[PDB]
Amino acid sequence: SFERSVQLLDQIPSYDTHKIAVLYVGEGQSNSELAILSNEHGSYRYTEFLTGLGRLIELKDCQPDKVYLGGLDVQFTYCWHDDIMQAVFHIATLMPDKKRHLGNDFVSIVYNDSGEDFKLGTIKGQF
Amino acid sequence: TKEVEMMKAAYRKELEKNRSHVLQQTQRLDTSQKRILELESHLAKKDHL
Amino acid sequence: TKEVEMMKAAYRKELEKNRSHVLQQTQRLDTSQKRILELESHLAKKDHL
Amino acid sequence: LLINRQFYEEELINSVVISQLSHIPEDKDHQVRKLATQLLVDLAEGCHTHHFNSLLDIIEKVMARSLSPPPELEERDVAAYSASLEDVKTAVLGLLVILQTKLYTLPASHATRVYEMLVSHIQLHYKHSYTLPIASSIRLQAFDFLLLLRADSLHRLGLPNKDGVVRFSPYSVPYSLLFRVLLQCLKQESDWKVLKLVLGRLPESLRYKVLIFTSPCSVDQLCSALCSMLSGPKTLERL
Repeated sequence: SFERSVQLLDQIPSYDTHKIAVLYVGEGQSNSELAILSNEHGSYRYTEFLTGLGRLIELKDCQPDKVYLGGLDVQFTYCWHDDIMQAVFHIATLMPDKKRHLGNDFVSIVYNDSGEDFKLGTIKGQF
Repeated sequence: TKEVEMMKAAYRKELEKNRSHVLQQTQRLDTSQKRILELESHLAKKDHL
Repeated sequence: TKEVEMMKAAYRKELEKNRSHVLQQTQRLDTSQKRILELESHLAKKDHL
Repeated sequence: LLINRQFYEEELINSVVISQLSHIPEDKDHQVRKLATQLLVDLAEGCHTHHFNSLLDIIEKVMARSLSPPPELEERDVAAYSASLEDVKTAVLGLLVILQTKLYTLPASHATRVYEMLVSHIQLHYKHSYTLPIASSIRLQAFDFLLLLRADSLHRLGLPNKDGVVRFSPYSVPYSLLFRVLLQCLKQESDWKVLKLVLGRLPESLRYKVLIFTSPCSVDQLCSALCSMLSGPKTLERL
């Protein structure tokens, strides 16, 4: 029991944890709630801003469970990283439980790309 | 692989949006100009009357 | 590296300029509409007059 | 006039032009007040190239006064002289209304000249540093409107609006004149409300970058003014 408790203590990371959902809505996709999620190949400017967003590590044998491996299935999934904290961007438009994967991230950055696109009531992501 | 050439695919997507959007706008712009020209005649007739 | 930044910078000198050109055509198309509107209004008011 | 919209304007315009081209320096006020309001609404309607001459009458009415020259009427006829100037007050207000409406019409020269004349009047207004509360209210309404001017399309498409998000009249309007008059306010104003208003309204307008980016701006100047506005008490003796 004590040995199991010591192990569970090892299972928890020493640095801080953060995961953030990044979404790209379109122009008419405002209040779509599917074309939002089902979107792909966002605007050029949105993709640019996205490139310079820290560093990423491909999910495969190369990357160990050391960093957050949530959803080993499929890609770039950029992940900010330093020693005190560590922030992974668990889902983007590039990612496609998955619906729950991005409906559970407590905070989301969203690329407007529209005209008065969004009000919080739009998103069905409870968390 | 630079995120699978993400900033190379959007470029292509932006070009595709500009092509079709430009064509459709020109197709409409002509119709509106032809309509305005048509209005510029019926109105003159009415003024004469 | 730094080719990608040039590619990003190279794309910048294309999508932005092309987008501005598309916006001009959009403004040109938008005008004609309102003129059609006002001319129809004039036709109506004058025929009634 | 108001009755006979039945294409009875041109002739009536030639009958009204003869009674207005020369009245302008009429002695008493009520006359010129009514005449102003007349010209104002008649040209809000009129679009038969009589916009220009009538508008010139309006211009003369704008020049018709500057301020109170004589100090012998202070506390004596400040009320009376301001009641006089109420004429040009109404004149410029109706001119503003004409700017609002008359803008959405094919010949842009009309609204162009309107906006330019408004800017010139208010600029020279500062240039002579009028003082009467009438002048204050004029500045107030003028700026209150003009600041609303915003762009949606990325070129020269200044659009104000009433009760609605925006309306459009793209059809040649510069912006540098506005920077000019604004810096003039920052350097010459002696009330509080004019400042408070224009200051509070400035930021959102500055968010529409394309406008400042369109006409010759050299925004930097104002910041120095701003610094001057803050650094040194040179300002605070202006209320």
